[PDB]
Amino acid sequence: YRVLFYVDSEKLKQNDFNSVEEKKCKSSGWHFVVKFSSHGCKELENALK
Amino acid sequence: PHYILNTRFRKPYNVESYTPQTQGKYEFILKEYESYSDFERNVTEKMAS
Repeated sequence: YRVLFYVDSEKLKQNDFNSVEEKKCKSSGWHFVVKFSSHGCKELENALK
Repeated sequence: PHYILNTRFRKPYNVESYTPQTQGKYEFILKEYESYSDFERNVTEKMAS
């Protein structure tokens, strides 16, 4: 009475997360009747999982 | 006289030998497979002037 049982259990888990966010805003105004105004912002956001 | 499992048997003239044999051999094969795949992306962009 012989018995031979082989079990090969394998589990693999891998997870990667990366997020990049960059925001830059620049505004300049000069007046000397003369009036000048400039306003502009930029926003960038990215996320991957 | 020929007895097999307490039963009276008679060997015919054509059969040479008929002997009981256990000879128990069973097989069982089980295989599993699983795969996971996930993808996520969300990009945000904003501009103002």
